[PDB]
Amino acid sequence: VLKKNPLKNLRIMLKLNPYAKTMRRNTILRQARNHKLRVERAAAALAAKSD
Amino acid sequence: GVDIRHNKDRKVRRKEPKSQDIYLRLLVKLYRFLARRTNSTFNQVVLKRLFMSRTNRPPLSLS
Amino acid sequence: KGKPHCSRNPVLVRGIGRYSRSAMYSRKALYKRKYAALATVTKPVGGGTRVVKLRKMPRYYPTEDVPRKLLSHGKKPFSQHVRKLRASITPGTILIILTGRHRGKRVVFLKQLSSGLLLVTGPLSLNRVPLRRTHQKFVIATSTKIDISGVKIPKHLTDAYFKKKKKYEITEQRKVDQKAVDSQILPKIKAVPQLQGYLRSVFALTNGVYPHKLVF
Amino acid sequence: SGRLWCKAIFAGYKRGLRNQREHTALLKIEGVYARDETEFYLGKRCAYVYKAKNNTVTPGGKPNKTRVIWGKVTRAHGNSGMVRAKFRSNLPAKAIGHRIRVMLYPSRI
Amino acid sequence: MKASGTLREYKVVGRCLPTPKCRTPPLYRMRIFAPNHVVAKSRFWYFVSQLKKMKKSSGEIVYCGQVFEKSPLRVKNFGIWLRYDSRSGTHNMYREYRDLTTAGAVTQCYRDMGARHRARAHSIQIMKVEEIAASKCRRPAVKQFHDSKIKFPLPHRVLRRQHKPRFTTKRPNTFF
Amino acid sequence: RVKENDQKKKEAKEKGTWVQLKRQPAPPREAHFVRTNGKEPELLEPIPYEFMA
Amino acid sequence: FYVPAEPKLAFVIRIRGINGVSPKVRKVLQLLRLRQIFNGTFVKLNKASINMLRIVEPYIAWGYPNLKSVNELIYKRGYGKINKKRIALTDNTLIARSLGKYNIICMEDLIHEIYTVGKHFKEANNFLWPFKLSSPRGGMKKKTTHFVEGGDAGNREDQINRLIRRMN
RNA sequence: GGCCGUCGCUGGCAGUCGGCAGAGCGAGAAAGAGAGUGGCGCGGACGCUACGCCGCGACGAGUAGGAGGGCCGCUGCGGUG
RNA sequence: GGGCCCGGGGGGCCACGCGUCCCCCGCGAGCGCACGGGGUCGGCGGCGAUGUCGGCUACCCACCCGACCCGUCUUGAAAC
RNA sequence: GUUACAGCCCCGCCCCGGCAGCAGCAGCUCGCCGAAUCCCGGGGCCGAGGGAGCGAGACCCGUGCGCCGCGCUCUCCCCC
Ligand SMILES: [Mg+2]
Ligand SMILES: [Mg+2]
Ligand SMILES: [Mg+2]
Ligand SMILES: [Mg+2]
Ligand SMILES: [Mg+2]
Ligand SMILES: [Mg+2]
Ligand SMILES: [Mg+2]
Ligand SMILES: [Mg+2]
Ligand SMILES: [Mg+2]
Ligand SMILES: [Mg+2]
Ligand SMILES: [Mg+2]
Ligand SMILES: [Mg+2]
Ligand SMILES: [Mg+2]
Repeated sequence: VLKKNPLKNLRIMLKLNPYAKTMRRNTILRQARNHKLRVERAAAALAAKSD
Repeated sequence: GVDIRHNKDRKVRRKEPKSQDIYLRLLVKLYRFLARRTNSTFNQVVLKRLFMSRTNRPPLSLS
Repeated sequence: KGKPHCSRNPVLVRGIGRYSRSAMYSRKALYKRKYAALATVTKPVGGGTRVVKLRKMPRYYPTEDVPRKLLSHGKKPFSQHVRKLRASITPGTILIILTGRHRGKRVVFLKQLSSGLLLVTGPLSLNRVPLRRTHQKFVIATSTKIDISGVKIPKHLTDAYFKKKKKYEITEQRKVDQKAVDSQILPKIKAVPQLQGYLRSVFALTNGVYPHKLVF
Repeated sequence: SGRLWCKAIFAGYKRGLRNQREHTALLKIEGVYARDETEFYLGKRCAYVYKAKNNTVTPGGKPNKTRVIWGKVTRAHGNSGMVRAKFRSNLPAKAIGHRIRVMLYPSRI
Repeated sequence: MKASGTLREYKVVGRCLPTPKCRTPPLYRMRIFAPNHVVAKSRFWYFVSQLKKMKKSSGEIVYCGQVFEKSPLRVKNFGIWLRYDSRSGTHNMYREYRDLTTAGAVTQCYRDMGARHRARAHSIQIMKVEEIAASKCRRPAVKQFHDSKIKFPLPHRVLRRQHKPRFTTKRPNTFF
Repeated sequence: RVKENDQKKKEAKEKGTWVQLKRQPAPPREAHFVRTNGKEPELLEPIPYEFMA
Repeated sequence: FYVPAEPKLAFVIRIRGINGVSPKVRKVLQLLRLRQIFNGTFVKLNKASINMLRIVEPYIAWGYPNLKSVNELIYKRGYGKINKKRIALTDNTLIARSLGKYNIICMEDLIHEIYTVGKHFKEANNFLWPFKLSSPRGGMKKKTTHFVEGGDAGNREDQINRLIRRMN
């Protein structure tokens, strides 16, 4: 069998570890949410530079 | 490189009879099939002994 | 019998859905959707009625056949491939076609066609370049754009319209389409100062001009 | 109506000191003298144009005496805007220090 | 030690491991100037084996952390007390540098000891680094920068970037 | 160690608790707290050179 | 002060080649299953193991690996010694078919067993064939001296993770 | 990663079991796709010189020396074409 | 911090049936997509009857790198 | 000589004085990292293997996108 890399191939990883699906679903949601909170704190800081 | 001694990697055990007689090779053709397709270890011993030389299958007397 | 919904959870990453399968079990509402439980044709003959056979067995068998091959999976044909563009090629951009018989001609981009090719027409009045296909790879993109978003490019001209047939004689449909697109583009390139003379010019590398250095 | 290629010199083959590995070529494109500027040329198609005695066919034209060996700029070499190129036939050593054309057309712009 | 990159300064503490003879052994602390924490723990055991009857396997390292500069924007005067093996004999030195950080001054000290005395890093033992007031400096190369109204040109600016025009037409200027 | 393992194997058999009988190599020593109760660690300095010979 | 536990697990990489090796060094290198240059194994530490690594310090580079280092080694260079053959860990049925009698039935069980050194570390480790790692991209500092004296041999404790990522 | 050979698995295949038919024995978990008795259309590639064919792994320096295989080569004889 | 984050008064879950009793407080079906047991196109473009196409190997030549003359005896041979 | 028409350093009390921010897109003032890590893109070389079957059963002879693996819709009903 051609050894496909689980660190590259998402589904070879899911064949070997199905919990990597939720370890990777979390920390897309987490990182996008934290990037929203980063942009929102920056916008409040710019408003405080105005106010 | 790899440090394995390649000294004893070939196992010199006998694979087939050295005889060219056709009846012994027919019995070998039968027990090759029985040795790989039965779970028994009788047929492996008998297949092995049908390979061996004359001095390794010595005569068994009646008594 | 039912109408198809679209896929409920969005594409969060490629191959990863945004909702986990318990939230998906609740979203599908599977708690309330439980479930439990030719080769012959008779023909009349004027005899009786014969029973003829469809796909009768072959009359010639070649002396050797090849075996069937295995089953790969991601090997789509060309008409189902995904079709990319660059971010630099947008409808209205001006391109530099590099390789053909129209080498170096600064030329206006219209649309991405179905086969991936660029419908590309730097006007027949200026460049002497028709409604012609080009390739994304063999084209340099100049950051000089026209607001072509309000033109009516025809729906009938597509990848089968420009594919070759078999002396090439210019059909009248090529002339009518060339005019009907040329007259829609050309006031918008006259509305920019000196753009038509830029389109009439040809691209050339000269001494001390290095393409890694000059930006466009 | 002008030049649609960049000027490169076939400097030598890919080599150690006492070994040359002539499947890989070394190219010196004009004007790029750092690895920051060689990122443009990677994957662009390079060409060794030369003319010989006998006529050979030209795609889209009559038979001329010009021939080519086509190549491909593969990766950067060294630290100073040299680059590697790999051609379909390995280049002759007739061509050392002569002009090869590095085309723009496998473009990434 | 290979005094590589820039040195960092470490607070490495440690002790002999307890026996029933001495139940709670005392902790010994040092200031190690080292490239990283692995060679800092090794250099700790070097000096502790010199000063005490204490080896690595009969002892343990309790803390090893980098100590940062408490004022890395002040230009300061460091006096470093040395001990180095020559080709003939070993010698003591006091030596003055002028950097922002103590780790920077000790990196400068290793480069300068290798420069002037051709002594490599395994010969050198830093025994005492002390930041020193400008009135207490001994060396004139450090004391000449203690001028409130300091003023000097950059006299003969040999240009670098010589190969960006390899083949230029104007001769370069060096007066700026 | 034979005799002690016979005693440790007859005992804790009716009790049922599994008792280690093989020797084991000296492990890495486990995590522990070190109390600097009061005093700070004594600062050690390399001594300067003086040629006694 | 909190002194953490001394590390129980080491990844040992062989950095020097096969030519001109002392017989006791050669024996210890073939007991750690390090028969090529840039082969790697996981070693659990104790008094026997640490002195076996002390006797071969110029020829090995080792340290205390990360969890992410265990992940990348098992997933990218992970092969199993199945029927005395090097067969790639592409399915959990392979790991279960050999090591299921130790309740190690997936890749995660084997990673947990290696990293948090388990009761059945010997069999999960000996299931793993030695790792075939490439040359270090970027390079070595110096192969012939110790890590402390500016090289690459010996214990480079936490710093073996920078070279696992450089080599794997 | 490709190819060549060697070695090992003394690995696999006689199951081409066809309207006298039912097409499987890759699968983490000692062993049966068992037999019984009461409550229209006539079809289905290759194979297997079993001294053959096939599949997996690792391996490959060499003097003196040893052994094997040569559908390498020369000359005559018994047979055969 | 740990106990399925012990227990009582807006986000995420490899959690989904009904009934009886002790105790704690084995067959649902179908249909498309695919990072899924090693590449395909159900995509094309040119040039070709007296001057061109292919032919690695073999004939001659040129260039770059390499490269001392074989047998032998010898610890050691390109050996003056 | 001691804040004056510059400043620097330390101590005490002010909530570790307080407001950012946080190993910094003042894109370099100084680190180790990622179960505390994910996404996207570009260049290069390769494409070895070749009967893996699916569903329909003795109430049928169909068909080659078939395993593992991920999850999509329908076999409920509305709304935008
Ligand atoms: Mg040998
Ligand atoms: Mg032998
Ligand atoms: Mg050596
Ligand atoms: Mg590199
Ligand atoms: Mg040596
Ligand atoms: Mg080899
Ligand atoms: Mg050999
Ligand atoms: Mg030469
Ligand atoms: Mg002689
Ligand atoms: Mg003699
Ligand atoms: Mg002699
Ligand atoms: Mg000789
Ligand atoms: Mg001589």
